[PDB]
Amino acid sequence: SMEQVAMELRLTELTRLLRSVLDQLQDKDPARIFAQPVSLKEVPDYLDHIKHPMDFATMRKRLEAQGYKNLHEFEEDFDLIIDNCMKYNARDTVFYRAAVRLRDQGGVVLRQARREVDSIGLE
Ligand SMILES: Cn1c(=O)ccc2cc(N)ccc21
Repeated sequence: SMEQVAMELRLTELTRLLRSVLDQLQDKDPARIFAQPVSLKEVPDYLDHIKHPMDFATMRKRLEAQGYKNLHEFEEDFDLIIDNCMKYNARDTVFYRAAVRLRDQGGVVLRQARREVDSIGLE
């Protein structure tokens, strides 16, 4: 149907915008601490602590499969990256502090992304 196609076009547009947001957010992690999943080989107890791991590579895979239907779903995964890290690692670690900086700097990007999704009407 034409309606289905139109819906798919909107999703494709959302995916394009979220790809830009994702690139901007990942730029705020220059250490690449959050680039890849935490290695379960190197951190064998990780899943005892963290029930829903997340990282930028995993987000990018979902994004390219057009698996984010709206911005909230994308934000939920970004928040997992930060929140998981701030629980597993103590305040006096480079990991926790990287997450705080990513949260603080990412908030600016997400603030405007929300306005853009709303104004263009991508959800
Ligand atoms: C425990 N942990 C995190 O929580 C986040 C990122 C990270 C990166 C490496 N390379 C090792 C451990 C890590």
